[PDB]
Amino acid sequence: HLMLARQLPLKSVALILAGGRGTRLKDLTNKRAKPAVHFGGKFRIIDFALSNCINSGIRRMGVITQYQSHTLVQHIQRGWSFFNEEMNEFVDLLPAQQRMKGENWYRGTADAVTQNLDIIRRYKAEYVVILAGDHIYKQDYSRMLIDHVEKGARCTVACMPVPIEEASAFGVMAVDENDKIIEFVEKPANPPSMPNDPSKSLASMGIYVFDADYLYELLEEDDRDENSSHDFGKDLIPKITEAGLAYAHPFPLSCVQSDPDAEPYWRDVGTLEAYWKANLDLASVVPELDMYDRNWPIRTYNESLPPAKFVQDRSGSHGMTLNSLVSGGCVISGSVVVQSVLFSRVRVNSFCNIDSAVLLPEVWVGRSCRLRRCVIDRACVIPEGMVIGENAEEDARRFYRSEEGIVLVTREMLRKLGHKQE
Amino acid sequence: HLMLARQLPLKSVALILAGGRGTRLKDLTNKRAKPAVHFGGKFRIIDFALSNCINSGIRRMGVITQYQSHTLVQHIQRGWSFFNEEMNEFVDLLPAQQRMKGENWYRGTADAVTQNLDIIRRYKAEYVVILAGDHIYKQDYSRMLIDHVEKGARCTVACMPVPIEEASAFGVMAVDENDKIIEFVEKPANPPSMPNDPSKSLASMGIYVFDADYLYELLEEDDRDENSSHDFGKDLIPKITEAGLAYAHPFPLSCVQSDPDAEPYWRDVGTLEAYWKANLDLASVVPELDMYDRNWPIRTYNESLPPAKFVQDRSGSHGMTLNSLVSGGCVISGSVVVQSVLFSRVRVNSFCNIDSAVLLPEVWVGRSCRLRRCVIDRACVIPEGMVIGENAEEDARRFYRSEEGIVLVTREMLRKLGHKQ
Amino acid sequence: HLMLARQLPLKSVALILAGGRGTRLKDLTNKRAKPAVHFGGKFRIIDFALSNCINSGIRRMGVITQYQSHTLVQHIQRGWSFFNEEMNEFVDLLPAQRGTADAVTQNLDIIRRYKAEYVVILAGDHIYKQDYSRMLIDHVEKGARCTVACMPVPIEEASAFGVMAVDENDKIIEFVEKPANPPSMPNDPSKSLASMGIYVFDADYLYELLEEDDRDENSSHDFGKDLIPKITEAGLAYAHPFPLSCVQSDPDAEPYWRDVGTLEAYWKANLDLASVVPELDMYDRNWPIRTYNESLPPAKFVQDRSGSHGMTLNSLVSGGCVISGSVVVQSVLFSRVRVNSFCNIDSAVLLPEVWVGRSCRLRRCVIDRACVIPEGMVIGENAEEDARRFYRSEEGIVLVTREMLRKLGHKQE
Amino acid sequence: LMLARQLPLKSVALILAGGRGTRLKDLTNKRAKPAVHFGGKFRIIDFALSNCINSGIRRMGVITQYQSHTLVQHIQRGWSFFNEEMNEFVDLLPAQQRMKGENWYRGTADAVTQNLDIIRRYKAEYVVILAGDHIYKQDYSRMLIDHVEKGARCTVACMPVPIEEASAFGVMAVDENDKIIEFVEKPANPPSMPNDPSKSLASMGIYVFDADYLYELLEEDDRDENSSHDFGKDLIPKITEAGLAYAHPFPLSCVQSDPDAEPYWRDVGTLEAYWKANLDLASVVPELDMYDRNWPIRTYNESLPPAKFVQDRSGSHGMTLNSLVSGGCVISGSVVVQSVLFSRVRVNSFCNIDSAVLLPEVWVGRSCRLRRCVIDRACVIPEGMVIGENAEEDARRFYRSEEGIVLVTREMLRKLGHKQE
Ligand SMILES: Nc1ncnc2c1ncn2[C@@H]1O[C@H](COP(=O)(O)O)[C@@H](O)[C@H]1O
Ligand SMILES: Nc1ncnc2c1ncn2[C@@H]1O[C@H](COP(=O)(O)O)[C@@H](O)[C@H]1O
Ligand SMILES: Nc1ncnc2c1ncn2[C@@H]1O[C@H](COP(=O)(O)O)[C@@H](O)[C@H]1O
Ligand SMILES: Nc1ncnc2c1ncn2[C@@H]1O[C@H](COP(=O)(O)O)[C@@H](O)[C@H]1O
Ligand SMILES: OC[C@H]1O[C@@](CO)(O[C@H]2O[C@H](CO)[C@@H](O)[C@H](O)[C@H]2O)[C@@H](O)[C@@H]1O
Repeated sequence: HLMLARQLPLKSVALILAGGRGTRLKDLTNKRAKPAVHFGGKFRIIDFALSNCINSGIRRMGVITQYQSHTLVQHIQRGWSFFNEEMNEFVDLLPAQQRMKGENWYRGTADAVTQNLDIIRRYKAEYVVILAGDHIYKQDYSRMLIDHVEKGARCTVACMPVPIEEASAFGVMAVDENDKIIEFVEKPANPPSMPNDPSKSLASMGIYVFDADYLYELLEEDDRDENSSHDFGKDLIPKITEAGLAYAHPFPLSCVQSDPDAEPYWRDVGTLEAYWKANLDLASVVPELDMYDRNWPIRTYNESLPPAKFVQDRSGSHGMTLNSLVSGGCVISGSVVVQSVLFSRVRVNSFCNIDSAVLLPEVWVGRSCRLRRCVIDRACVIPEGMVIGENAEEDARRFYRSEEGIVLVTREMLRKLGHKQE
Repeated sequence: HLMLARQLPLKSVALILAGGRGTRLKDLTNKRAKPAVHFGGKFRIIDFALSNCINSGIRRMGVITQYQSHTLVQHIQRGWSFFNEEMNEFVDLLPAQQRMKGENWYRGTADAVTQNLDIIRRYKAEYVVILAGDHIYKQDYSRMLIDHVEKGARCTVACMPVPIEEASAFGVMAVDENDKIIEFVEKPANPPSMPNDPSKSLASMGIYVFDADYLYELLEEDDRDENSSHDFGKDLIPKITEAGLAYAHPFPLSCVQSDPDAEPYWRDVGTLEAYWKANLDLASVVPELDMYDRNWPIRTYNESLPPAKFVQDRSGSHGMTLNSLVSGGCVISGSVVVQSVLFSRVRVNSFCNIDSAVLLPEVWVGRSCRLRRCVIDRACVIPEGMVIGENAEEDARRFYRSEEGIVLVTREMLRKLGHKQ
Repeated sequence: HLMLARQLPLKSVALILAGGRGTRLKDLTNKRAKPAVHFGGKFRIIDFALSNCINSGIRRMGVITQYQSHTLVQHIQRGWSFFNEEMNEFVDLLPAQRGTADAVTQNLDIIRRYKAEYVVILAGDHIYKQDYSRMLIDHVEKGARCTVACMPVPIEEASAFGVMAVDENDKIIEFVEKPANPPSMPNDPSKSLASMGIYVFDADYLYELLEEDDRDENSSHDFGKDLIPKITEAGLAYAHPFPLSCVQSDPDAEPYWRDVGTLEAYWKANLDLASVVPELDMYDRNWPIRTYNESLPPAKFVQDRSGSHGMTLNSLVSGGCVISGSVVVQSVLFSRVRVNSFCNIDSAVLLPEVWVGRSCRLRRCVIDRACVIPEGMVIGENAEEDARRFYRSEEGIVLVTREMLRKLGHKQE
Repeated sequence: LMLARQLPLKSVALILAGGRGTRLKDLTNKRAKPAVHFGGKFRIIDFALSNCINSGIRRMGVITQYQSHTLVQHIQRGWSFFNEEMNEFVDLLPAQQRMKGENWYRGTADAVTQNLDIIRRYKAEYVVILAGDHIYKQDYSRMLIDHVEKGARCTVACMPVPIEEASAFGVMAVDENDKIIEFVEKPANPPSMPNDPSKSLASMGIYVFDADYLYELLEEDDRDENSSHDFGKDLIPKITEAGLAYAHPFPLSCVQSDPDAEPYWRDVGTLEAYWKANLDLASVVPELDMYDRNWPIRTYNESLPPAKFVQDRSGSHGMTLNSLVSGGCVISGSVVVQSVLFSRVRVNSFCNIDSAVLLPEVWVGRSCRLRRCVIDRACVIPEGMVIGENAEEDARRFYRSEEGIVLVTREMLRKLGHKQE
């Protein structure tokens, strides 16, 4: 009658690291934090980490923000503020400030947790689950908690093989036959390859399980360390590995997926192309990421919208759709929409051709537009007859064009070109 | 009198009569009350009266149910239970029992209010707004409250000209130069015409404003009256008219509409054909009912659904859509959808042709189906290759077929034909 | 396998039988169902079964209602309507119009669509804390088709319960419903092994069992009288000792469970919360009880008409109360209770909105909703006078309602 | 006709809930002033927000001019029940404290200017500017009517204050039409009111603006090299010079039960004033009526056990005189007089508490005596400690005001060697 599998999440608290400032998504995060980035027609990226907590039995969450992110706070307020504190459940907004240890010496990810240590101790959790709020994945944290307790570990790090050519952006580790971490290097310019596979490196997913009291001591010591950068990957994980108290958790043990024969899904959405790719996956016939799984639902802000409306064009002609998502509030006049994802309240006027495009909420596409392989940002007013995705040189002049050929259009770019955004 | 326009809704309580069976809707109301009938891809009919209350400043509502309406109670529970009683706001579920006065003498709508009189008196309301919960319309009751007080009336009846050929279903009235009601007949077989116009009759909309303490007295007397059918239209309104204390409120004074040049919108959704018509109106290019007006929004249960998904069919071909509404959770594989309204989580498989059809939530349409001029009820599993709307006699044998040719399909009908549900 | 303890509640649905009339509660249930009976200064009885479900991981609940259900439905609407169905959680209001099993059978179409693997049947008119997830594990490990939670009870009151006999494997061997001559437990004649009205069912097995019962013209359609004996004869029923799953702070204490059948038991259970060390711990954050969080002003104590202070001894005073001096002893005051000057209130339960006039003395009594006690009235000191004006139980507990006071000529407006 | 009801619907309220300060001493070391506990169960910002709701203004922007953890959490818990589709919300609008010089602070108007993009999209016709750190009841809809009837571009709520305290306020002079003729912000020598030298006509920091006019004014002010970007110091005098500013006497819209009483308004600037305003609610006849159902104050509805009174260790009863005891409290015997105990306050045996304000989660040890003091959140008072009886000893251990009111925090106790966990 052992109940440990059910008791561990109740004794745990999840801490979601929700963003230090960055700019790898370019203008896409100019006016919004990365965890607040739109995804899947109706979600924001942070919804996945939070929904993973709820579905894993962890109903106490702390979302740590490193600056005043308006749209992230509003999203938490409107879609993640339904809890009753008397039932041992909450979503706390924990403000961190970016602190410097020197003129150009930044304090790290661990410092954001250290600043809020007084509030976190009062949670009286036995286990602390540290999460990155800017990744898209489904994982059962209760299974990782079970693995963490079974191994007698003080710190357990979720791990996953990644292509070695992209491993320099990750913490890379080496483990023994017991999944105990033997070596750990943070963002190596020369990433060690996995034994028996030089094409891959064993990478850290930024997902940790901690003994609570051990984490408090470690942060107290780290805060007083004059040599530390106060970063989980750069400072804390190597130190725990050296003490022999750190273990690895292979992601397939806890990744939640409908098709058991498939590869484990995990997207860090680092580049504009990866973001564009991850959204369009949901529009394909067989998406890699299953969002119709009632057994692991993703919670978000339930926006009240009119049903998607399709009307004849100015010539009275019908519209055509091929492998596309049309969110609520959209109004499409004829046109051709193919391999695309349209967020809420998107207006597509007559005689349009939209192919492999991601249109964020409130986008207004004027008459006779052709958009290909692009991302149209919030509330853009595309002027009539505009063509995007057909002339590489012209696209790069007007907007942002990635090396792979993916175009990003914002209100500021269009206004710069003389197209009114009212 | 400075702040009266704002104070009146705060001193008012709305009673929504939601016991309607709507038998003329046939199997559509076999397992649900008429106020719980689906509409507009994402609403139920009762949402309009309740949203009208909220937008009018009347945040205290009593929904009277004349039996055990499970799905009506659940809808109120899901989408209309967000109120905080300490802020002088609530939506109360007030159960009434259907009572008989004789062998086949049914007590009326007023009896349902009388049964709950103890609870209603405790509201301490100064004005009571009586509403029908089975109609679709937008109205600002605060304008009617101002009109009611300025006229010094004890009872104010919202009225609107209707075609005389349909006026026998309504209470018909005649008014003087001051909007005071002079004559009133309830559901006349030969409806009196308006003096200005023999093509129209001045009809009652079943929407009343009452002086609260006057309403209580009237119901107490009516409960003891051995000659009364205990009905608002058949009994109470004629009595108030005879006393000279009843006044009329022209609907255009308070009807909310985007286009001021248009005709006032009001649908009683009495027949299957009218219900089918009112739904498809929203799919047209310029709908008569504007559901995109942010200035008078309609509140409902905000169901969490995946975005509407369109995928290629088995042959890898695209889909076509013409003047149609596709709600969230739907997944459409190719096919042709024209002049149709699809509610939530409707599944349309490959090679389908759907024309002038209303598909209620969770309908599963199999491969190679053709549906025309029909209403498909909740959770129907249409078997592969089924054709509807092309053979009039065949449709009438399998399902219900309206006089004008509109077909209604339910789970029970398909189960009788041997199609597993 | 290793995740079974967590996955069983997610595959379960709880059905709360909340049509209870509570005949032995007299006027206390004249205008309200027994699950809607006030308790603990701020709760309704049904809150415990529902809170037990939430704390057990069972977030899908069906509340079956029937008699005098207005105040019960409103309570569910106010305090138990915060769920988001997309996260596989709800509290359904299932109206029933023949015994307890018939109410479940009537709603069988809706319940099947829950697609539950296990069904937990609960009585919504009892006060207790239980972890149903532990009972679910025991149900699966025993391979049972039906598991019945059991507890030893004094044999002199065992005729009100279903009594059972079990073997060495907790398999139910004999079962009799409400026996006039209750069999005693082996090795203890002072006690009988009683059923708590709490069952765990294999879902598909329960549906079949209800289908057969509906077609049985000889059945009374009752869980205890009809279904449990049938399962016992087939050898498919098992017993679950309540201490396995009973939730309690003090591990040395006796398992807490109250059916509050009589006015005296209801009065007793309320005053227990006012004692120094209550048997029922309502300060345990590890098993909290959810209810309607009513917005109330903080309890206000003011000087009496003579400018004197007030005295309190082992009492609970809910929000919105305003007490003018007076003496309140061993009492429980619900929300918005007004106690005027020069009053003496001892061993009394005052339900919400009670107005106590000046110079009143109330002892060993329960005053019902919104009663307006006139000035100088004395209750609990003259037995015969109490019995003439109000209801007086055999043990001497007095029940006062607004209707009784109105009959005596005391205005209730 | 319907103007009285339409004006709040066309308005948006901006609550200024930021601005660092230290007039409350350690009381605001770890919380913003709008987040300061009050009345046993409220935070100060609840009044402005409740005034908006009760005035018909359901769209609110709370500007937080820095990172106030406990203020955001309170909004998240008690003011996040809105449905945006029904034209209602409480927005958290982040402002940062901006400098114009080495010690030249940009003012309250700058915080509104920073969020001008978000505010314009509200598409409001009128903007109501509110201070989120004051305690008062006011019907903003009455002030909106007065603003429109006077044809004003800006209307300033005003009231007479004692001239010896008027230097902390904006002081104004008005003509016979309540038009503002002279305005000076925080004068060292405040002008007296005509016909009463004991009083000055003061600004309450409550403004009604024509929305587009305010946006123009803020655009110009953001580009003004001479402006401190403050409503009182910069904007109001500028509008006054143009002759477009009007005054609104507070009694026109102040909400109060007793019509014969003086208008209630507290800025709670000092520890003594804060202590005073709390204890007023514990008196026999409080100046501020918190039992008025017609103007309820909304807050975080925290789930708490009923206030529990138990015998002390010697089995003796407890005594209470003119006190408020919030939910979750557990008092063991003891004597509680003229005090206000917030939620979850634990008072052990043999205690004497007089004229004291005990904030949430305070644990008072055995045999303690507290007088004329405010004990902050979660203080663990050690056994036998005495406060409020020795002025010199009190000033050494804690903070002691001029008037003799003592403030105790967890840090002060831990500094004295008394464990706080
Ligand atoms: N309809 C809109 N028009 C212009 N700006 C907007 C609109 N909606 C949001 N924004 C702003 O654009 C940025 C992106 O916000 P969001 O899409 O909510 O993450 C934020 O600064 C928003 O305030
Ligand atoms: N998916 C479904 N399958 C079968 N019956 C259903 C389904 N959804 C609802 N019902 C039943 O249909 C009746 C009315 O449904 P509705 O008003 O659409 O909720 C009720 O008896 C429901 O229990
Ligand atoms: N203040 C009140 N005055 C009179 N009757 C009431 C009051 N509050 C509730 N009731 C009624 O008393 C009965 C039982 O109330 P309750 O305590 O809510 O279960 C129901 O019929 C209620 O409608
Ligand atoms: N129980 C507690 N013990 C210690 N500090 C607390 C406690 N509750 C809140 N605080 C802190 O006290 C400060 C102000 O609290 P409050 O404004 O009451 O939420 C914040 O820094 C809180 O984190
Ligand atoms: O995950 C968010 C963010 O954290 C950083 C460090 O700032 O990297 C962390 O997470 C990585 C996986 O996402 C780990 O591999 C790494 O060890 C850890 O420091 C950023 O690189 C990343 O975007």
